[PDB]
Amino acid sequence: MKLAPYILELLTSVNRTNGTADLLVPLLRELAKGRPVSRTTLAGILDWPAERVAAVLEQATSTEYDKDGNIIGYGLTLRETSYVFEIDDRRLYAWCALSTLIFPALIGRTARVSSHCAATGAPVSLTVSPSEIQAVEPAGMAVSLVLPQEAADVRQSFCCHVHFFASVPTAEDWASKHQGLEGLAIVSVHEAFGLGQEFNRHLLQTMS
Ligand SMILES: [Br-]
Ligand SMILES: [Hg+2]
Repeated sequence: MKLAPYILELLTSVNRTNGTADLLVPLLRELAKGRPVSRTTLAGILDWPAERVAAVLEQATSTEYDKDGNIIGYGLTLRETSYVFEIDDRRLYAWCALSTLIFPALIGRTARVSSHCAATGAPVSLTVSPSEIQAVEPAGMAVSLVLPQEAADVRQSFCCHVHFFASVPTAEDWASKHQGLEGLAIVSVHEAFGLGQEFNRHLLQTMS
């Protein structure tokens, strides 16, 4: 299907203020270590004043902090979700199915992704590298997409509707009882991965 509207509105949704892209990649790479990330650590990696780091994050209202005020969630998260995202020996989580397909390229590492079909509960799993997916089980795994809304919190307007499914027929059946959800579409996990690659290329082309 035509994916330009999805790529466009997702880019808009994340690139609200400049610096977001520049801060995103290091933050994701730090979070992938499996520990909360401090604003000073980001400041040092970025060589920014910590005043700028918090400024960028304040715009990302979805951002999760822990009891110490450190960052534990931004696309990847240490707080449990339906999407398990493992790098090396660390178990992390992701906010949505598309996130699991996008972040391995941004962090430069291969992830073991697992979840459950949103319509049937069947376990699903696959290995996501920066360039390809492997061990897609079951092999006909699908993904739901919706059109991101620009001003809305991305996690509540997009992430919460973007799931894995056992198969495309299963997802479509599920989709038929989810009307009035703008842009709702079912794609193969392969097509969703390609969407993620297009998104990443556009996002990275906007860094310093
Ligand atoms: Br289009
Ligand atoms: Hg997402």
